[PDB]
Amino acid sequence: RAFSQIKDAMVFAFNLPAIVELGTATGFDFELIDQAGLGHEKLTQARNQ
Amino acid sequence: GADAKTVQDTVTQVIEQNMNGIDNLMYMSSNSDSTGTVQITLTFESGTDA
Amino acid sequence: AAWGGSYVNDFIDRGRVKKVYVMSEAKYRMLPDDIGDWYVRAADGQMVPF
Repeated sequence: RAFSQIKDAMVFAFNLPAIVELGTATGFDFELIDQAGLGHEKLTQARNQ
Repeated sequence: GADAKTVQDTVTQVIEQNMNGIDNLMYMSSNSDSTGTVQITLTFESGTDA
Repeated sequence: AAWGGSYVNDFIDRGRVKKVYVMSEAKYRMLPDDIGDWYVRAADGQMVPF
């Protein structure tokens, strides 16, 4: 509440999961990969896409 | 003295190409920071001998 | 470097690091007379045949 709006930079306050390092409720950690050598610029914008 | 592209292209890849023949490998993931450091994490089949 | 070739440095191909060698052309390290074909420069500054 305080540190979301009131700063020029984003600041969190959080609790690590109970299950220390595995499987936080609803969701995923997706990995987007270059597998043919297109470009950091190109892949970066693909992440943007 | 290194930046990121110095780090991936001098060390990260020299290493990730020799990482042949590791038992029960699931995935490999590496940071190449502009602080000059590189960190490569290989996660293994749950419970293969550490 | 001539007859064996030389591992000198690496380069970055299409985003994968690869080796860089330099050796004699085919036709200049085949038959014993090719020994005569090469020169090394001395301290006195001239080219010297083998």
